[PDB]
This record gives sequence, structure tokens and C-alpha cells, in this order.
Amino acid sequence: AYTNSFTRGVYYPDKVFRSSVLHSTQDLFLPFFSNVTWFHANPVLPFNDGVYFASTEKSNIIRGWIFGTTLDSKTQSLLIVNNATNVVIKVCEFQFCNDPFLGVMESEFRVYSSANNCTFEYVSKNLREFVFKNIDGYFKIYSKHTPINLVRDLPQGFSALEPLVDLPIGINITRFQTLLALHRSAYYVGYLQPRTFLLKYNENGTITDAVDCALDPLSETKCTLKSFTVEKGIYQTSNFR
Amino acid sequence: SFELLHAPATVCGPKKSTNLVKNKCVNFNFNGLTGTGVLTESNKKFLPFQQFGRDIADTTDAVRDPQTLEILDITPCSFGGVSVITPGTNTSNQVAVL
Amino acid sequence: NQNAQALNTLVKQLSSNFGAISSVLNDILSRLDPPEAEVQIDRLITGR
Amino acid sequence: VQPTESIVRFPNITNLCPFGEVFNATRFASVYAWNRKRISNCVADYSV
Ligand SMILES: *[C@@H]1O[C@H](CO)[C@@H](O)[C@H](O)[C@H]1NC(C)=O
Ligand SMILES: *[C@@H]1O[C@H](CO)[C@@H](O)[C@H](O)[C@H]1NC(C)=O
Ligand SMILES: *[C@@H]1O[C@H](CO)[C@@H](O)[C@H](O)[C@H]1NC(C)=O
Repeated sequence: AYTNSFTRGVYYPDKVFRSSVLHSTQDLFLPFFSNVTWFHANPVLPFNDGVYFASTEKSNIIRGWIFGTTLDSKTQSLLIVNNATNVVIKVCEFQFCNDPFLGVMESEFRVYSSANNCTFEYVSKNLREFVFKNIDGYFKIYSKHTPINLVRDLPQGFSALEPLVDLPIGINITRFQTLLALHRSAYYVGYLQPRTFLLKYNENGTITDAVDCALDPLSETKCTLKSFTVEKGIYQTSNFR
Repeated sequence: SFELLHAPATVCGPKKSTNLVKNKCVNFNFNGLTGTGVLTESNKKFLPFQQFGRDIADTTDAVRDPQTLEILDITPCSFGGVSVITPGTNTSNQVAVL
Repeated sequence: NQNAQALNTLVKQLSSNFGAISSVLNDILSRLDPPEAEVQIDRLITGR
Repeated sequence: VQPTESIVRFPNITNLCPFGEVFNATRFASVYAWNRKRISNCVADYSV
């Protein structure tokens, strides 16, 4: 299956506050209007330079993730999961076993079977989306909650992706896995590339709109003028080689 | 036995802070952000978390202290030229300065 | 508009390293020995 | 005007890299079999 990611997947390049300047950045973003490879409720997916993960559900069935570089044995591997409550993060080099799909009443225990020289620990009608980046041994996560009414389609709209956490674990992730909670008796995936954007701000809060100034000629023209409004005339944007 | 790896440093010593001062020309250092200016409390709120606000011409003008989470304002320390007003050396020697 | 734009692109040029280690002086000042930091400071001074 | 004085300000002190179970520990090991407890992301108070 395939769908179109209209204007989703926008996070904050840094922690700076900007009142109303219409700022132009250059970083790794999800391109506007691209295919997402949406699934149903799940093989391994390559983690090239960062991914956009989104989920649409009405029940708490979607669960954490597993990352790594070989996904076979004896290597550094992220592992973020979640139980009924108190989200636990377990990020170490170990012999991760398999893909532990969760099995539901509250009786859910099939996670792992191996323990070795761990290095880190942590214990703590809706749309949830995440962005993962692996830069200089830092793992950054951005998250946002959005209430929805339709669940069979990706909604139209804009929302910034406020930063969640960061981890200093040096690792070179290349693939990852996802976890569900199938009972016993729909998640979106997209990749992101180096682009240039025109994030807005409103001096009373956060980003309200953005334009990807590499999509169509108006995007290039707006990006040149550094404004969202273009007056009648002819504008010289770039060069053709 | 300390060790140095390509992974970012994680175990590092503590940094001695100091009690901030307002309404004076000081040399500030907030988690690397340095410079000088008069410190003043802000009338603006960043977010549930933001470190330092900038503006057009990418100048740092608003930061929050990482002990009380209060946003402060940075204004450049006073500078300007001095001018000498004279009626002429032959006329007199009184001088007014601007 | 022209005067403001020129005066704005003037002060925006202060965040360019001109091939040196960094744009800020107070970091190249307190992260290198003076004798070689002279080269970086000069290379930044010329650009400014 | 000139800067009255220089000020530095940093966040609160987090987990203090527990050394009490390494120095003030009860029972140590023998030489031919020595421990290798490794510290991790925290603040080390070498002044004490
Ligand atoms: C997604 O890929 C298919 C072919 O695999 C293509 O027909 C479709 O136009 C693509 N979607 C977008 C939004 O370009
Ligand atoms: C804008 O700020 C005003 C106060 O300055 C506040 O009442 C209002 O809720 C803000 N708008 C938002 C948060 O959308
Ligand atoms: C300036 O001084 C000279 C000699 O000191 C004098 O002759 C002349 O009248 C003076 N002129 C004025 C305007 O004071």
C-alpha cells in the first residue's frame, strides 16, 4: 500500500525561540507530497538517514521499536518499549531475541531472553508521530499528539514536532522493527532527506506554516523572497545546468 | 582509568555556577552562551521548554536561567561617541561635551 | 527598504567563519594557544 | 560602560556518579580476581 504525506513531518531544527521572523533553515526533512509505505494491523525497514514514523489507532495496540545495525547478534541496539504504564527505555548492546509482538485483560510478558553487558537504563481517534535521527552518536526523538476522527486516512493539516529526548549512545543504526499488541484467544513510515524550508513563527508560540522551497516554482520564488506572499512580476530564482 | 572514545563524552565534572545579577553590565555565560549586556526579566514566555531566543539578524537577546526557568532579556552595554562643543579657542575656553 | 536590507546583511555577516574554526572570537580565543589562534583571528578579521 | 563582573550559570547537579559503593564498600576483592565496575553518564565529584 502507498499514500501521500501532504504536509507532515516538520520538527524544530534547534531550541532557539524566534518571535516573528520567517526563518529559513537547511536540515533533514520529510519532503512534501511523497509516498508513505503504510501498513495494516511487518518486515524490517532500512534506516538510512532518519525516518518518519506515524500511527493512527483508537486503541493502545501500537508499541515501541527496536533499532540496530546488524539485527543478528552481539551489537549495539536501541530498544524502546511500553507496557500498561511507566514507559521504559532499555538501550544497550545485547543479544536481543526476536520480534516480541505483545499479547493482551492485562497479561503481557513476552519480551526477551538474554542479558549481558548493558550500558544504559531508563524507567519512567488519535494520531501519534515520531522522527528519529542518528547524528554524531546522538539519538534525537520528536513527538506530537493529535486528535482525529477518521482513522482510515492520513489527515490534512500542519503541526510542529516538539523535541522529546536525546541520548548520547554512539551507534550506527541501519534498520529497525516495530511492535504491536495483537490479541490472544496501521502505522505510517516515511524517509527524510536534506532539504530547505521556510518555517514560520508567531511570537506567541510555535511554527504555524512552512514551505518546501524545492518542490515547485512558487516554492523556489517564495524561498528566494523569504516571504509567503508573492507580488505580480518576474523573479530570477536559480540556474539551469 | 579514564578513556576517550569517538562516542560523545558522558561522565564529566560539575560546573560552579553563581548568583545572577540584574541591571548591570556583566559578562554572562549560560551553558556556553557568552557575551555581555544588561540582564532584565522578560515580558515574554517561550514554551514549556526553549533555551535562548534570537531575533532578526540572529542576535541572542532572550535566555532563560537553568535554575528557575525564568526568561531574561539581553540589552547591549551602553556605547556611543563623545562630541566636543566649542565656541572657538580665540573666543573663550569654555567647553560643553555631548 | 534598501537601507534596512543593506544594514541587515551587514550585521548578518558576523556569523560567518570565512574558513576559520568558528565565527565567535571568544571560543577560538579560549580553545587554542595564542600563537596559532593568531592565524584564525586574522583570517576572521580580514573577512569582517 | 564596562562589564562589572563575569558570571557563569549552569543547571542543577544531577546523579553524582555513586562512588560510595566503590570506596566506602564493605568487602573488596583479591588481586588475582579484581572488579571492573565502570561509571557512566553522571557528574564526577573529584574534589571530594
Ligand atoms: C508513489 O509511487 C508510485 C509508484 O510506485 C507512483 O505511481 C506515485 O505517484 C507515487 N506517489 C507520489 C505522491 O508521487
Ligand atoms: C496569544 O497571547 C495572548 C496573551 O498575550 C493569549 O491570551 C493567547 O491565548 C495567545 N494565543 C494562543 C496561545 O494561541
Ligand atoms: C579670533 O581671534 C583673533 C585673535 O585671537 C581675533 O583677532 C578675532 O577677532 C577673533 N574672532 C572671533 C570671531 O572671535
